[PDB]
Amino acid sequence: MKVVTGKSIKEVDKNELVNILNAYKKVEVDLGTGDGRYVYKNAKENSGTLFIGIEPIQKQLENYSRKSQKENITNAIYILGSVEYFPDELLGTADKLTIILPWGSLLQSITNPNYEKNSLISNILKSNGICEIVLGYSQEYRLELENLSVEYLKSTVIPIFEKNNLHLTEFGSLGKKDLKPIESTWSKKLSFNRPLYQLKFKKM
Repeated sequence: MKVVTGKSIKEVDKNELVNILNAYKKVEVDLGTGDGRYVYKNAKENSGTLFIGIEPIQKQLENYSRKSQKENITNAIYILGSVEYFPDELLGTADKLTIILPWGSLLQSITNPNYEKNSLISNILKSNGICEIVLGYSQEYRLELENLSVEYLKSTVIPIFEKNNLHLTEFGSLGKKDLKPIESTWSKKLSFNRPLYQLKFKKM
């Protein structure tokens, strides 16, 4: 697989990756982070966990992979990948998988899901792994979560994800304390109720 460090990429094979994974008690794979900020911020806060960001365009991960290397944040690693070109080396490695949608074709449609494609989620995870999905960024925001009722939860939300081998364990709103790892608070953005949601699952 191809590891990003600034303007450069370098091949790391499975044998080398195994030596890296084995040094940590927890491994987390992070998809959809935009520029890898989430990987850097969480690595700095949890030195015992290895955080792995995967994005398809090398320039996406240039800034934070360089920051991580310069600041000796050795538990943050950044890898080229996508649904269509996913690194086999990372299958079965994650104690936690966090998906900040969108990430390409992953979970792209609620009405015609590519189940063969979405099976990546369970196959990244270890058997007792946890998946966290942050919803609200996709252009479709579709799931109507603003005024969640037990009927909609049981008849719509839970079945959509059980069809991808995910059993829902937690649902809730994101707060500004939780946005900070994902997004800069102060960077220039469009002005505009813009809610974001966090859903956690275990394997079925």
